[PDB]
Amino acid sequence: CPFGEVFNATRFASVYAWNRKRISNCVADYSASFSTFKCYGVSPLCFTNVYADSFVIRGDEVRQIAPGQTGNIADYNYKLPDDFTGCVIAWNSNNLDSKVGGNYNYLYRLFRKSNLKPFERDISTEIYQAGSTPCNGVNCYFPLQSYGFQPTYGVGYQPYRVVVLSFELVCG
Amino acid sequence: SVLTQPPSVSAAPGQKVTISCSGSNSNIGINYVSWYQQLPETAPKLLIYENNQRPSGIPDRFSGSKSGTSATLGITGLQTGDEADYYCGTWDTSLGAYVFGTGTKVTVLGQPKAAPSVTLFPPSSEELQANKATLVCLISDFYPGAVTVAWKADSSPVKAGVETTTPSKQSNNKYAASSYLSLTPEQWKSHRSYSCQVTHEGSTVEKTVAPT
Amino acid sequence: EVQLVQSGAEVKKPGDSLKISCKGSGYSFANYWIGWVRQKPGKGLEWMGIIYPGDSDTRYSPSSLGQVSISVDKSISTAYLQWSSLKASDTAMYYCARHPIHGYGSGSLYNPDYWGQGTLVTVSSASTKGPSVFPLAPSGTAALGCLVKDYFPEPVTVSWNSGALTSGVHTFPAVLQSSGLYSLSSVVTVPSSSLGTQTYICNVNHKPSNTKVDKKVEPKS
Ligand SMILES: *[C@@H]1O[C@H](CO)[C@@H](O)[C@H](O)[C@H]1NC(C)=O
Repeated sequence: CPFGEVFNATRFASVYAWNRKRISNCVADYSASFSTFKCYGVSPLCFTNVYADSFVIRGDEVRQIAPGQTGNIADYNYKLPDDFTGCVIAWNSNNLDSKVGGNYNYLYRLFRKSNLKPFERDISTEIYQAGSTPCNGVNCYFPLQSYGFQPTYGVGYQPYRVVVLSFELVCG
Repeated sequence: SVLTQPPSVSAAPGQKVTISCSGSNSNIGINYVSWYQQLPETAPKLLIYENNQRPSGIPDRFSGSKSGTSATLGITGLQTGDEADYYCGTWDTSLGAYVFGTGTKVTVLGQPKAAPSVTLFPPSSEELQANKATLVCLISDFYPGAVTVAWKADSSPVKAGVETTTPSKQSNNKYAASSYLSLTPEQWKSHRSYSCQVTHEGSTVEKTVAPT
Repeated sequence: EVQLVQSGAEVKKPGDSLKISCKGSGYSFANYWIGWVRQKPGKGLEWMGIIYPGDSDTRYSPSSLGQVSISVDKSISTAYLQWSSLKASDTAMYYCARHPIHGYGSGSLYNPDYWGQGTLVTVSSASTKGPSVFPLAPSGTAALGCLVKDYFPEPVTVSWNSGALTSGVHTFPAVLQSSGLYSLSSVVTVPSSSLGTQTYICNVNHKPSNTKVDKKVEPKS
């Protein structure tokens, strides 16, 4: 199975534009360079398909990639269902994802009129209407912001790379 | 943030040498160390990666290890072809930059170590009459080919006005270099002596010249 | 085989703009970080920064941010390093190096593997100037010489007594001063007894100024 194409991928998505790679016909394997390896519904089997979801967030937002969490990531960027069967894997990526002047390129959604439903993706760049006045693309705010990752920030504010495997109903 | 290496190591063909590389917890402590070989007048080449892995074509005479915040390169069965600059490197997590070590010159000893022969010329009367003053420190016949040069006025260090060449191989396989101190005629006459001090293999040869 | 072919040697004056090139073949150019390392004549390797060809994302060292600019043309598999105003202090060999990701998860780092042949960038504000030649007076062998001051460009050659004198002759490689001009010395070791009797003349040839100077070197009184 081409799990290598997902874990060892040179470029990762912004969490708001999280990347999904469909895995179909092949076999899985085993995985000390990961700070988080948490499975839900199974434990370290065969399945119809495997989905590999991958993106970058802050270290202290990794708690939010789990069933029934809240926060700007779980609510407005990447939502897991309460009944989720799959594994959540993260690791510190300060070496690849932080830059001297601040890395702008990794963005998150800060504002949204309601919560995402589980596994929903929203790539919208449309101005968020907070107040009564409709917004002429200028109480009118841009909904995406940058993490600006810097190599010197504390572990909590460093970029972590996350891979979510979903198993729907490939053999281990 | 610097990865410090010894400037130079030497041994006989067939002997072993080790090259240390000391850093901090942001670089060698956390991250994979690589070594690069640079033969005279060539591009660097990867010699070791992931602390101790050899690319295809790199002989097992070359070995790497890392312990704490220091890495080591070993070369067994030293051969003529091993004579090169070697640089460690790694990613510095805190800097968000790759860093190369200060570099080590390996000399494969084909003759006895030779201390520099040093000749120190005062400014010519011709140059003093042109309102200039150059002390010329001519350094020859040293092996291996690394020196450091320090200048003294009386017994005080002099940093300003010093230009020193890189060592260069002579036809006899020893090395030449030169060091030039630029003064005003006034500075030259106002001191009892100037000294050129050439350090080689921890030993120093000093020549002195005096306005009279 | 992976190949990194760099642009040809560059001769420029301070204040000139300069873009050097490195073309990657033998691999998918687009999928690999690539970057630049600087080596000043006789100095250590200095990492400058890297670029991801796919989307021109960049990583600079402290020293190199704002000074220099790295760019890509993914369609001709070519990486570029660019100055808008060169200083003399930019004189160096510049190597491009591919930076595969080594390691796995938290151990993942950008890591130089393959290097190009290098691109020599020579930045000087100096023009053709013949040397001023000063005698290095001697005083059972005596050392005497010639100081060859303030010339451009390289090279100078030195002989003694029009080639009649080759033993004891050591002509030293030139220093490059801050001015951009060169100086070098030639010394000959001769019997002290000869100093009364034999004339010693160093023949300094600087073909690029069409200048030959034959300087008599006398013992000092
Ligand atoms: C990532 O790369 C290395 C091979 O160079 C290997 O040790 C590791 O298992 C790879 N991981 C995956 C998940 O394919």
